[PDB]
Amino acid sequence: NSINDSKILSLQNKKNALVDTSGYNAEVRVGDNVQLNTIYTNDFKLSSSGDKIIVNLNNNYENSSVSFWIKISKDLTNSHNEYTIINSIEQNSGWKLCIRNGNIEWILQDVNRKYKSLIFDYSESLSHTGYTNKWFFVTITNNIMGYMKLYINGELKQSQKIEDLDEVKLDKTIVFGIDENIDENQMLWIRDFNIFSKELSNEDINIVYEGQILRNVIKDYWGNPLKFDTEYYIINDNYIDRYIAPESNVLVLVQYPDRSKLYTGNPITIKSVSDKNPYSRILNGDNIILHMLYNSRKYMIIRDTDTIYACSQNCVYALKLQSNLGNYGIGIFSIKNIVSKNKYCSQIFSSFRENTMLLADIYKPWRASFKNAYTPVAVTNYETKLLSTSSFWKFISRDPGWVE
Repeated sequence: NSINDSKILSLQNKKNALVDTSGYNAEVRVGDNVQLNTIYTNDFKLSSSGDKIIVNLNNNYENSSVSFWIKISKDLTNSHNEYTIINSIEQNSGWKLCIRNGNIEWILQDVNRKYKSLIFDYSESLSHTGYTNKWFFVTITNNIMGYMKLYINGELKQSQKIEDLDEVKLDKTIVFGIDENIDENQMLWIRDFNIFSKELSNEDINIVYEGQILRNVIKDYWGNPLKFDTEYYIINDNYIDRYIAPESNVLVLVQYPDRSKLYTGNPITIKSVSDKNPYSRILNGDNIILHMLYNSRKYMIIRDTDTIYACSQNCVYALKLQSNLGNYGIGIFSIKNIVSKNKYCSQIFSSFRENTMLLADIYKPWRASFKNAYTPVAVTNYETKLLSTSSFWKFISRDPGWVE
């Protein structure tokens, strides 16, 4: 509403050139070697050295803010060096965003090279519980009272008044890129860069966050849109260092022979029931099928027709592989992102003979023995466990951002 009314710059991909649609006609020159629109429509990649995008605006303590998504690759966020990725200081005054040792910080320097800044530790020390190589929304607001805030995914992460600091004068130009000499491994993505001529409020910022994330598109581990025909290592949120493996005619979550990694286990490709374009986006409420690659052949993951016990009232079925591919209802699932400002994961559902949900825990998936196992199962009355993390599933895809 009155949010879009204040956009003075808005980098979006139209034909096949990144341009300004704010309506203020800013000059946007993109380096021929820059990959635009590969993950999300209005994203671009800061890859090679001296690879940049130049923005020349038009003439036009104050009210205004900036937003944009950013995704930094493990190696680049691993480095010790400070990388000024977004520069807007022509002489010695202005603003510029930069990243240095797993942190992202917003700097504001006056005409006498003095500054002020808000910083954020997007990497919980590279903990799988952090944002390394994961799309996270940023937002910087500045108002007249001198207060300037830094929000992440719509949450205030830092307040601060522009105190000890002389005069600052913005610059008609803005440069994206890492002029320093980098390597492949060192890469980051940015999408939906926007600038408002007004201090956005917490309540406004979340709205922008809610329409840019794309609720109906299922996301993979990195926050990228999930895709059909793409290989993914599926992990349940409670057992991050376990993988889905067949075992004895019954899928179970097995201990990772080496945690230090991430890409371990039996890769699972997702197929479309209503069959459509090969690597197209998987949407909320879409019928899918799950093929697993194990023993030089593909298998269709299905719901065990017999409960885990010797039913139509609170039953737990195991998961089996099915030699015969094809559109078999018993193998039809659904995935719906979970609303979580901190992690990208989904809930899988099945409605074959009854409405089941997938979650993982300790069971005795076998009738033969008193054998224990951490296995994935389908319940029938998930109204209860609809909020348990044992129902959250993450999809790890080989990502250029995370190399090992």
